[PDB]
Amino acid sequence: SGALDVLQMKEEDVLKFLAAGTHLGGTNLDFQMEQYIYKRKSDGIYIINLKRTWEKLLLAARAIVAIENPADVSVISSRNTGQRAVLKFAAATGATPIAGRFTPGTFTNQIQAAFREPRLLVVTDPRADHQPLTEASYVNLPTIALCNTDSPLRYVDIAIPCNNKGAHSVGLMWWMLAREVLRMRGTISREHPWEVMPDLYFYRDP
Amino acid sequence: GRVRTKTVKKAARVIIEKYYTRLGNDFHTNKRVCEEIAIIPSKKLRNKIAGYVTHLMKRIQRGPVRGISIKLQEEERERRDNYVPEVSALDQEIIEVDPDTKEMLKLLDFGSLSNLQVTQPTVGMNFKTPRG
Amino acid sequence: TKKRRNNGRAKKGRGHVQPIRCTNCARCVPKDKAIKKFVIRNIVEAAAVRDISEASVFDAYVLPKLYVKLHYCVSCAIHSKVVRNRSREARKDRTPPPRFR
Amino acid sequence: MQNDAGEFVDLYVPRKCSASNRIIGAKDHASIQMNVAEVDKVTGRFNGQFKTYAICGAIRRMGESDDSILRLAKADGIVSKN
Amino acid sequence: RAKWRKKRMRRLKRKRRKMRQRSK
Amino acid sequence: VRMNVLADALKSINNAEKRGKRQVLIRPCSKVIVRFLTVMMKHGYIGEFEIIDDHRAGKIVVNLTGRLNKCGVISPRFDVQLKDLEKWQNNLLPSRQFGFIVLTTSAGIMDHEEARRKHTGGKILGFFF
Amino acid sequence: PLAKDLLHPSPEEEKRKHKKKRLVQSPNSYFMDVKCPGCYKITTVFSHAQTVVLCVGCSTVLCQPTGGKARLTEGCSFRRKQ
RNA sequence: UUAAAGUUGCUGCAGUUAAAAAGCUCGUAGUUGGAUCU
RNA sequence: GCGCAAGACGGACCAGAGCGAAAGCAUUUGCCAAGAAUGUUUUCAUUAAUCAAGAACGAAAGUCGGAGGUUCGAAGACGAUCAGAUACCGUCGUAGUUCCGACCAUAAACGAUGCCGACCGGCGAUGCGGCGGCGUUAUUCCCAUGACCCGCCGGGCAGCUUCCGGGAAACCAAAGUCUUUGGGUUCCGGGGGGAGUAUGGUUGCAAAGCUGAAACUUAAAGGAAUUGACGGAAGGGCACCACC
Ligand SMILES: [Zn+2]
Repeated sequence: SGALDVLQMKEEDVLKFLAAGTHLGGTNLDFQMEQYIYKRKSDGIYIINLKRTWEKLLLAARAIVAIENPADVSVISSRNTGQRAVLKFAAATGATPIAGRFTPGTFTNQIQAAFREPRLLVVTDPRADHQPLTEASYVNLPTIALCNTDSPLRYVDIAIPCNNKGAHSVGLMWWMLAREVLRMRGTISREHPWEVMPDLYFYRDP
Repeated sequence: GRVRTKTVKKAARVIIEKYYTRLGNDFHTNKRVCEEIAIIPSKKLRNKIAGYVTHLMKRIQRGPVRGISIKLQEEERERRDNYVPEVSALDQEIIEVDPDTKEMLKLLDFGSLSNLQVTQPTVGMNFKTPRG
Repeated sequence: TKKRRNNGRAKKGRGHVQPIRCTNCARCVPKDKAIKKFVIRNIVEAAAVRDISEASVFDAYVLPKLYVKLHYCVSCAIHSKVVRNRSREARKDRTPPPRFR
Repeated sequence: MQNDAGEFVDLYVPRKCSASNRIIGAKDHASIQMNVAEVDKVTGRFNGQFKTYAICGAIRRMGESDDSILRLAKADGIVSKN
Repeated sequence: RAKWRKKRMRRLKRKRRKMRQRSK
Repeated sequence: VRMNVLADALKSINNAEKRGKRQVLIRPCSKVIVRFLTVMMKHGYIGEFEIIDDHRAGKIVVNLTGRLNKCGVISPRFDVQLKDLEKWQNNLLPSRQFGFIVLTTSAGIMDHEEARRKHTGGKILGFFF
Repeated sequence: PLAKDLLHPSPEEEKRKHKKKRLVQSPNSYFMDVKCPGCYKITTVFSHAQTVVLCVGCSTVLCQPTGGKARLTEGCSFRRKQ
């Protein structure tokens, strides 16, 4: 948001962030994630600044929108909590999903079966999706990641400060990114709320 | 020991992922659908594939397996995935908020929120594990 | 070539550490280098408890224990299988063995 | 890069990092070039234009490519003040 | 072992002190 | 102890620019340091800087533009005659198209080309390229 | 980091540093103005006084030296000067 | 005998494991020495 | 079992904890002088860093005289084992081990890594001093004061992690900031042996310490890491041509 009044975050969105526990971090703090937090509260939990979260989410949406081919963006989630939200993000915007185990050599080995050459990479967890994110340093790939307070920022170019551990938070954070991507492209109106609710992105314990 | 081999297991997985509609739970029918389609040598190799097929179809009823992919199962799992309750989990009448989060929302010009309820924080600053 | 960063000891920031005698050899070992074990055992084993309580004149008597601190040299801890050898990387694991499970 | 006659005698002109002003070599496979889209002031849709930033592998191995891009986007007005 | 050879070379010198003197 | 404060000034600037930093703090300040920094700046290597007063030997904050490969001091301050400058610049500078040797002469602190223009020798302070 | 403003540190940054290591040196001590509960004279006392300070004529002890700031006796109040 | 020898190293070598930092500290000569004045 | 005495020794608490220039330092209490770190809007005002000469201390063993001699124990005397044992095992046991006063000046005296100063990534702990902050506890209260809890600052012993950079590598936040080569200064090395030997000088009661060659001989000796082979090194598996 370039200080624009149409791109500012609204109360219906802050209420969604509060209900999902996105503003709440862990007990540890990475030294390169320090500028994204507000304060540490007693019981030793760091609070993430939702204004900063919104700015980083909009920057990531801009970076995604700049890619001409929708399928050139690849979205990856290793943990099951993000596996329903990356197959649902890819079905709305057209990106390429990888849910489950990432095969080493996907981006570097040019004779394998599932060989691909993305132009942009979006991952759910820098610590869990470390192999796809370091393999991207061999083939000139930009990286967008959902980062907690203890997340390292190596090979991470756009880090979104959020609670990337809770299922509701992960689903909401993936649902907001798709919403902003569609509303930036111009396929969804910016006045009417999205008829798709965040529940479609959430993870359910069987 | 009676352990199958990669040849029979691969052939059976391919048969199941390609012909899910005709295969079933009965061994003696799956034994006759394999001979109609797959060009297999003698009966002993034909049966060991059609037996593991029957064994491996029961597991599908229990749920999906990490070795095959049926598009009908894809459709069923998409019907499962397209599930949303009438009342979402994120619309709540009251949201409990710490006194420290309330000040952050104040800095975010969100001091007029009416669903909030500031709660009492924990007093004892004991959030570490004992060492040793 | 050097094997251990701590030289097989615990000595840091001091010059001399008083020696002790190995329980098995009576060999002089520096106290920070010796292999130490605290043993809290029962005086009577499980093969004798049933024959001890039936002869005890006190109801609900609790049988005593035995507390011994044992010091080994590097040679006896290896011969008696108190300490094993392990791979180059495993050598850097200094967590006590999972006996408390 | 040019002789006394003014002719350009350089085979090609390499890129430079937007963060550290370092030359990005031909075998720097950990360097990225990223486009960030630009929107309309009123409707807020993709204008059709973008701004480009180049980051070098040494800087993004160091962990400082997240703050570098944020600083460069703040400088260009894309990111709000604080 | 060099310790023993050092010991051996010292006994030789101690004996050569006696067998090689100023009075000789 | 701290001898040759200019050596510490030039080693701090070199070490920070290896890390890709945008500002460096130099303590203590000195007028030799300031003149050397001005000589570096007028050639486009560092940029604007600023002196902080402490009622003591002050300090300096220097902005870095990523254009510096090396800046170093020579100890001791050898005397250089105008006929021995070519050997020094062969030994110290990476090419005949760029790089500078900084000397102190009776006409001021300058680089090896202004000294040639003014026809004067001096004592070698250091170099930068 | 990597673009930390060394010229303008925030007041919370500088108050946390060692006194000698700040951008400009500053003491952590002060002169505090103490009032005896019985006497009426008002006495200036150093925060880190090493001597037992007492009233000239009212014959009352004002403070006792410790390893840090001097400890005021009970019933004595104070307020920092300017 | 010179270069090769950056294997005598001022330019310009080495001293944890290959050759090698005195057991440790004091201390005279020697060597070196913080801002600051148009 | 109850007493008496003699000399030696300070267990368990005791730690990758503390102190000291290093050797080194552990029962209570008292006296004597000393010391670091922290605190400081005190004082002097360059008074400093490293050091030929020259000096102080320096484990253990060893040498001279006095005292005492529990235990252990070179030498020695035996009993075993063994093909042989002048050894390893066992029984005794001299000097010594202890104290007082003089010599001796050596150790894998090691972090195998001189000292002083600047810059260069994170994280959690720990010892000391100081500063701040909810709340527990010294029983119900006044404040300080102690024991916990959460942080910050300085000086210490260390630990984990890292594509900081180095290196032959092992590895090292120093062993980094080195062909992009200069902060100050002391000592010391130049293929392997002969050889730390001979000789001269010097110190010492002695044993020995310090300084210290050459003739001659030799094409390698050596350091890291890698595949095997082997181990009277540790863990697993299989076989009626293995056992049960
Ligand atoms: Zn033993």
